Amino acid sequence: VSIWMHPEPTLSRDQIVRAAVKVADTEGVEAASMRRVAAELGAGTMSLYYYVPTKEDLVELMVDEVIGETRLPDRPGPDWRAALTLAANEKRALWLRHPWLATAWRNGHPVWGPNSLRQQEFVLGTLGVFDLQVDELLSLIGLYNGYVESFVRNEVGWLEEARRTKVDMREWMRRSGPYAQQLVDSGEYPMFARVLAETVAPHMGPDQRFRSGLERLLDSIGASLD
Amino acid sequence: VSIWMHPEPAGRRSARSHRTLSRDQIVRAAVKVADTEGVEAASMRRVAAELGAGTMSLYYYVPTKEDLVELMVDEVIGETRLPDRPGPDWRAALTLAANEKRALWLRHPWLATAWRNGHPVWGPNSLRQQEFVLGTLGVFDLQVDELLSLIGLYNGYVESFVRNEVGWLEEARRTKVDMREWMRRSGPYAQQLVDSGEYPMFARVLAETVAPHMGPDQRFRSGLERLLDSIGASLD
DNA sequence: TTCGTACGCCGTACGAA
DNA sequence: TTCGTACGGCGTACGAA
Repeated sequence: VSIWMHPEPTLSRDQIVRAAVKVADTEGVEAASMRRVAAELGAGTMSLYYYVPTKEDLVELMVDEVIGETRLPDRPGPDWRAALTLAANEKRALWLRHPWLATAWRNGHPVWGPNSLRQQEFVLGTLGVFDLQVDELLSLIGLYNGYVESFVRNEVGWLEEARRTKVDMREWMRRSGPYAQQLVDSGEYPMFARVLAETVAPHMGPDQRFRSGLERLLDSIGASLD
Repeated sequence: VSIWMHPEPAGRRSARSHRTLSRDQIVRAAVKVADTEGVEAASMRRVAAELGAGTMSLYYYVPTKEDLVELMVDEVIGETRLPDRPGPDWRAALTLAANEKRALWLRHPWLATAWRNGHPVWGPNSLRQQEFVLGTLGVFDLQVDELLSLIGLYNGYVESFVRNEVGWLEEARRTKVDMREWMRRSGPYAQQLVDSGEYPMFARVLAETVAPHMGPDQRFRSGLERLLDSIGASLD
């Protein structure tokens, strides 16, 4: 079924994945097509298929590969708050570095490659110490993973949009001002209007915001532990 | 520009029969193909074929496919069955909103793929839906930026949970291999991973990952319940 | 193992009915 | 307003060296 059960038989899987990552970073996941990645290696297009069954598969391999960039200690430590914060910050760093992770990862089956499993051991590890049911642990970590991914999924959404359309967030908001006005005036959308200033140009910036929400989230996990 | 600033062309002035092809009609057909055979099928040719129209005839009403999908997104959000005012029971209000969104997403799995997550969708249906959600916590005396944070935490939980639920669904469509089946075929490899000894936590959590104790509905609710509890704490 | 050729998809530019 | 034709992409099946 999966690619971690389907091992490969210069040109190698490891070399194709690392090239696909390089194209994806440099020119966006849409550029990392079989021909372009093969061109990058000097290979024939279909030569890649000897090492990688399908493109869906190549992307899963791409996903695990980049996760391996994570700089994480072996043991999480006793400061679960600090541990989860670090894991969170490294993931955000990663995603910003590889914006295509939000698009590429189709979200069905979990990725059980080595790098993902290492990363997940660390996260699941932080709360393993405490006396909680398996299903409570998964819930609490789901809430954690949720906050981080969602926040970062938006951050990276704008980034990728900016690449494709050469129109960044300040610029998009600027050009929507007129229509926003119409919406505000319509009177049919009070809340939208109350919240527009902060939506267009936020008081505090992404780093500050990511931290606050994380801080709150961890606080609630703490409450759940008691 | 965006699409909510780019209306379909005015028809020529005439007392005689209208002529079928319109933006509203193209969107509704794209949604139907997307639901029936998955977003990948709802291509310009397939949607035109559905209407009996020529492929490029659609482009008179819709600038780009990226645009058609935004229109698709707002269209389906309009299916939300929601009261006008949210009510005083913010917990009840948010629960309902959450359940309806999940219901929606399960009904239109392509929402996870379609919605690219950059700029917000400022179509009518999205704005109505957002008014209701933002509304629930408007009553309380909180800074704009606190309100957005608290609602972001909410939207986070719901989307992430549902994004996985729907991930499996779509995968099952494409590969004809559902979740039970995938887990079943991964058993061997999970064994190897468990035995390796290099992944204790993975092993501790495998039974529940393969075949969960409680099911999606029960699980979605628990997490939501917890999430709301923390928002409650934040209000105090 | 390597890879050239080919098929059937896609979004959409162009220009005439 | 409609849309046929065409261009340059895509993933990948097939079959030959």
